[PDB]
Amino acid sequence: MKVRASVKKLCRNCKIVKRDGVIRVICSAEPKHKQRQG
Amino acid sequence: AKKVQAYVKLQVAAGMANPSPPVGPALGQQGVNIMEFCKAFNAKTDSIEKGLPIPVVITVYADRSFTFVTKTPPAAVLLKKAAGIKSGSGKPNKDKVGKISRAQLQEIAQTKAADMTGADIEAMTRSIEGTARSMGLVVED
Amino acid sequence: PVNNRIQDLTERSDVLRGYLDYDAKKERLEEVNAELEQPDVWNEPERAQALGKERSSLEAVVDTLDQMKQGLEDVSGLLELAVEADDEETFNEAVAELDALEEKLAQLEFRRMFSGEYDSADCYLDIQAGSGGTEAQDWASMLERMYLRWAESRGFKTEIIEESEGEVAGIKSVTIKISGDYAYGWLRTETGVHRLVRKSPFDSGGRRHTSFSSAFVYPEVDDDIDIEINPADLRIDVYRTSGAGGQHVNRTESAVRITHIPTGIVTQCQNDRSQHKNKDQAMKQMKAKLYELEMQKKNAEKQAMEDNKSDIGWGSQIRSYVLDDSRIKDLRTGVETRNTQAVLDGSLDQFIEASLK
Amino acid sequence: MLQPKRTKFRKMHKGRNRGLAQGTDVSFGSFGLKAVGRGRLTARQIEAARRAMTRAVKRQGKIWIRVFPDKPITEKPLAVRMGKGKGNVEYWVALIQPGKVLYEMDGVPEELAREAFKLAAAKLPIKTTFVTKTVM
RNA sequence: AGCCAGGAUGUUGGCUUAGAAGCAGCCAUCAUUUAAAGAAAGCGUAAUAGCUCACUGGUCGAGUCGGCCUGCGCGGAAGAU
Ligand SMILES: [Zn+2]
Repeated sequence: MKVRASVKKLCRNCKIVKRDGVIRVICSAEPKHKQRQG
Repeated sequence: AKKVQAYVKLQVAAGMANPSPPVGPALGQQGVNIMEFCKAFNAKTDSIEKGLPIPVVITVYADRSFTFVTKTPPAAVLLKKAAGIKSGSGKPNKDKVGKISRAQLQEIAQTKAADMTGADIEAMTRSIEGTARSMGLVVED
Repeated sequence: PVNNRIQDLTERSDVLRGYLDYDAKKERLEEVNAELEQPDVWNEPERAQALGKERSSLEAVVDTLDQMKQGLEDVSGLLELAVEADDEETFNEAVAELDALEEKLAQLEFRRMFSGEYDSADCYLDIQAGSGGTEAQDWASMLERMYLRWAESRGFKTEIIEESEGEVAGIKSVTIKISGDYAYGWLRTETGVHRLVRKSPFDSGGRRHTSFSSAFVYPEVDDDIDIEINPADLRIDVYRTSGAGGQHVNRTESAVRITHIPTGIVTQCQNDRSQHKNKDQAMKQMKAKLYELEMQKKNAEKQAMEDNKSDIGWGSQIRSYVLDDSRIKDLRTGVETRNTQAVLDGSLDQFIEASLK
Repeated sequence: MLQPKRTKFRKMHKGRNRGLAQGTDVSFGSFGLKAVGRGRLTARQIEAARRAMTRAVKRQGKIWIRVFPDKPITEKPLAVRMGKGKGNVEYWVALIQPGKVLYEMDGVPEELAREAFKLAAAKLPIKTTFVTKTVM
């Protein structure tokens, strides 16, 4: 989980999700590629 | 019919006995050893054409013995004795290095009757032409 | 005339061959191919990487010198048929593939002058005169002249930069720049102290003299003045100035210390009143100190390199210029030249290849 | 670094960004970058943008630069009492009214151009939009 | 939008590079069988082999796709009694 202000889909498996306010990226193929706006 | 077990498509010149410097460890890796490519590979060479890179099927078996039926020599190597030139791509259409005639191409085509799955000879000819063009030899009409 | 040149070329190749170890590198190649032909060789990547490329590099030598022996003969045979039958084309085809062989030889010759980080770069040489007082000076000038002649013969721009002439006659110290294609390659192997034996003209009693003069050859390096130190490498810290000033200096963070993070070198300043002047002045000072650190490390590396060369000792005495008996014996050459007058007129071709070997 | 050759004067007024653009339409190339937000581009910024766009292209096609830093910004040294004349010229700016097409490009795909201009925008201070060549 | 298979051959296109057959790199980037298959898009092999995608025949059964257009909303958004 990375700390960002820009949460971009870096690959096809990356998935943008808004979990009750906080904008997040989760990638199925890559454990690195998951991100968080904070 | 049996499903694909293991195969490694790696072959060099047919005239050379026992491929070992260029291919190396690849053919003798899974089942069939290194030494079974000088008695079996040269047996089918003598009948058709010598000193030319022709691919052969290497379906590996648990019983050590492998089935092989070689195809008719590639378009890349047949278009060298009739083509006139040796060098190909890198700078192919940038500057003309060789010359190819349609009749010659057609002639080249007719040999690969069993190699290619095709109903007509014209189609084969045009495929050959295409291959030549890809290589870097501009078709003369 | 052409066929005798072929034989000369063959001879040249053969002499090259022994040093490059045709009988040992072919054996070395046998053992690599014994392991790497087996599919289970990538258990160890670390060793296999170092050997994989090595074998590839050694195949381009042994097999090519076998394609040379195989080549020369074929071309000769090609030549023979044509001349006998008065055919012309084959004559031309016999010369053109002999032509390839010279290039190959050059490449192998180039491979001797390729070994090393600095080869094609600009070249400098310092001919320092010995302890002779006058004889040494005389020798040095001679050496300089020889070098000049060599430069002329090869085809290079020869630029005398510093020239301190002898107290009576000759040269005390001379630095010459020699620019061009692989200029340092020919001259790197010339580096050393030159033993001159001579019946001197300056001695009133006409004594015989063993004289010495260094010819230290070194290449021109890239300038590399200072690396631009990025803010991620600097550690900037501010504090109070020590001393007098009532309420003002007691309540300023004007003083600054900059520390280079990986090094540990620390530069402080508490001179000016402003923080911002100090920061840039102590950075200017920090930069200065970094240069010293980098200058000092380069100097110590140089020192250590030269103390290796020092421990060679008497090996620095390279080429004995026995002028009192005409013959010249270089330590690595093992051959004598009876024409001193050609040697002095810049014909060291007999000495470069042997010393490089 | 893009800086004027011969100067009539060394220093200048702060001026006003007030007004609308004159370099509006795509003139030379096929794909241009129009300025949405008004502002000022420093010379360094411009160079950075250029670098970004060159990298994006990987040496391909032809790129135009319509903008040029005409006004110099005079900045006083660090920690100086307010008086004692104007400061010294530190960097050069071009005042950007809304609508200014900054950089034009041709010989590349549209998507590629867009990508390039994204990078350029990242370097630049002001908000921008991608525009294409217009007939009439 | 899911899933089932193919997803190639002439082929190893060629020229290459310490190792490249779609993948250290350079270019041609045509044709065959065709319902489709790029001289292969993203993973992956020591190069191959292999995992997939573009695309293709069926199944499922009504809207779906990405542009700008703004109105507002989030994040971005942390301090000291
Ligand atoms: Zn991912």
